[PDB]
Amino acid sequence: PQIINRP
Amino acid sequence: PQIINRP
Amino acid sequence: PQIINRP
Amino acid sequence: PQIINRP
Amino acid sequence: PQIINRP
Amino acid sequence: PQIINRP
Amino acid sequence: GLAQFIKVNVTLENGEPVFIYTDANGQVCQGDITVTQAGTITYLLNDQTLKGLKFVGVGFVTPFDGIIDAVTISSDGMLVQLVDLDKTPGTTKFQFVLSNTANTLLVLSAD
Amino acid sequence: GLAQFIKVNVTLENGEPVFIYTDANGQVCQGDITVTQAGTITYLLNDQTLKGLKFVGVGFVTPFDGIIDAVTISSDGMLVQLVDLDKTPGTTKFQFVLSNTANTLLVLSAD
Amino acid sequence: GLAQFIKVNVTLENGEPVFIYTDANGQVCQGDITVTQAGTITYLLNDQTLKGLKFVGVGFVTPFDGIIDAVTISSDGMLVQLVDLDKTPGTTKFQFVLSNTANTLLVLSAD
Amino acid sequence: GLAQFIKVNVTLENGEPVFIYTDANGQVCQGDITVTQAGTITYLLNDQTLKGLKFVGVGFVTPFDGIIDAVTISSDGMLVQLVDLDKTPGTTKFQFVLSNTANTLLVLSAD
Amino acid sequence: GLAQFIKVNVTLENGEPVFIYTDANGQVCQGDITVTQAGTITYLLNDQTLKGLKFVGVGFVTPFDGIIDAVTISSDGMLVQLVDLDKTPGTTKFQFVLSNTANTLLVLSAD
Amino acid sequence: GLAQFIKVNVTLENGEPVFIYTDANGQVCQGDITVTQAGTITYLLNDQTLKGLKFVGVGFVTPFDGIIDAVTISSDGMLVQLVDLDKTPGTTKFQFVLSNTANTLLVLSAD
Repeated sequence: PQIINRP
Repeated sequence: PQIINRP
Repeated sequence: PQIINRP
Repeated sequence: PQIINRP
Repeated sequence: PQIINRP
Repeated sequence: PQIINRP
Repeated sequence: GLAQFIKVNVTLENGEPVFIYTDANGQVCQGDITVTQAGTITYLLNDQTLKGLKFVGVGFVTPFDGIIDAVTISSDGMLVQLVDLDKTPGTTKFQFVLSNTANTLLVLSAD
Repeated sequence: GLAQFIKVNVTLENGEPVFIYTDANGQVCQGDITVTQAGTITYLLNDQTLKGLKFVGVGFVTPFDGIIDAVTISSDGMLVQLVDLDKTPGTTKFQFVLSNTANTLLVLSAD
Repeated sequence: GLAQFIKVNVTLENGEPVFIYTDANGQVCQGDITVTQAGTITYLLNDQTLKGLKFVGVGFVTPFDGIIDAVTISSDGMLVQLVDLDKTPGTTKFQFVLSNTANTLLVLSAD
Repeated sequence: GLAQFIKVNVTLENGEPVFIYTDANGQVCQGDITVTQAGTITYLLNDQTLKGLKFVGVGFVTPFDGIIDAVTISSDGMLVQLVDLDKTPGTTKFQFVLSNTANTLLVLSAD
Repeated sequence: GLAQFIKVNVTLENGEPVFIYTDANGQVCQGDITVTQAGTITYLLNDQTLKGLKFVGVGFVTPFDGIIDAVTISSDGMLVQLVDLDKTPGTTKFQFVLSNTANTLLVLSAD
Repeated sequence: GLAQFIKVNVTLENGEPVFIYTDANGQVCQGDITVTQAGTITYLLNDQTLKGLKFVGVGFVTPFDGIIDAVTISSDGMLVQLVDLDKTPGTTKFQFVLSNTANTLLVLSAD
């Protein structure tokens, strides 16, 4: 799967 | 240390 | 990489 | 338990 | 090495 | 067992 | 910080692993997570393959991209957890890495 | 779910370990956590002992009490994480368990 | 040098471990040992819990006190042995550390 | 049986691993092997990343396809070897799995 | 390069291990190999002892003689492989090293 | 019970290991022990080879003979201990098994 960081 | 569960 | 078996 | 060294 | 048991 | 290298 | 939880269900179809992610509502999803503050992602293995799968880690083709800070694993290989401090923005892709009891090859989830 | 974060600072005083917990604000605390919904607790080792400390697990005198569901550990022994699904109410006490490079004895935090 | 032998019997009472030490005469004791010359202490696990206990080491809150020089462990986790060269006088307290097959928490004997 | 040998050179470009395979003549190749009788394939790690890479295994999205019978690994993580008895015809794809000393994420070669 | 294959059959006689090597034709042999170019030797364990034998490595009284370059082992302890680049001429003797599930002693094949 | 102590000094001569046993008086001996009641034998590694030797176990060609009951090992590979309950009379021979940091071959002491 993928992780998306939107800090 | 201690953990306290308050569910 | 890939392995190809041709027995 | 405990260990007691009396050398 | 060797162990010799003489019980 | 033994290995014998004859290069 | 948020703690997100995904179940990694593994079945066999045509003799090979199929990974189906479910969320905390029982819904099938992609197992993707968006992280909007420092937090964790916990993956729980539900192995229905009969092949003795255990997590051994989480693998990355771009392991130094900074998106995931750390991986922890339980002693029984049923859980992996990701630490994501959410400092570096961007996206990363990973594959679960598992041992199996049928052979000595490691098992990967899809690229 | 909430993800809580504590730093486990270990110093030596009179030749022996002292564990000082800090929270995400840099404040000294007891490293205790109250869990009010399913979530995680992440402990990060900051070893200032020069004794090569690494986490090897988290130990419990009452390990079957159900308060903590699981423990995960990173490969480098710098992180342990607790999974607490917060189903069973009550309190548990635990001690960190660490290896060290000076000798072959395991190191425990205070009872 | 003297080699002392203690059996570590573990039962469950109210769902939790109870450690009962027996000596070479079958007598219940505290599992304490006085060392008056360089020697060893051997602890043999008798797990009656059905929880798959194995020794993983011996833990100390004061691991650098010099009372115990080294810990050895058997590959099956049924034995731990302490080396005590009896150079440093004094007293130390330790807790056995064990894995279990029911969960991923480590088990400690009483402080 | 034939024993084939490939060197797995790993460099960093833009901070991330690049895998370059060389054959026994020093030629860059794809690290693919055709197996026409029972034999072995030996992969030797040449890590030029400064990230402390070690092989931990060889991973497969279709680990039960029968193309590779077994994987062996050296204690220092510098070698992996594949056993291919070449009974089952077909093709499989694999990714090397490596630990690194910079972080606790596993490193995968390209899908 | 040549890949040679030997089966390591282990039986018990008078309560103790007996190692019987068979070649790819099913013939009993000594498990000796002559290496005339760079190649591999693969040993497959067939444990008929009921003592839970697993390879843990291959041991040498002259481990720095250069005759064998490396040893790899499978995760299940059923295979060991030797890498022999056949640069250094000469002869070496080795003993298989195995764990067993009956006790905590390692098992060696004959000197 | 008696606890006996032997130091296992390892040097290199002509590029290969030489094992020299010393007793608690500093005398060179054979590292043989006679056991006349239940007790332990503790072997301490003094590696002077620069080859990074660590004990990994103690190996036996007749591992089920009952002369030695168990082997324990320290986490740093500097100590092995034998438990000998001295019930079964007779003699056994063993070889130390060690890893090294120069190559992936295990090191054995003399047959």
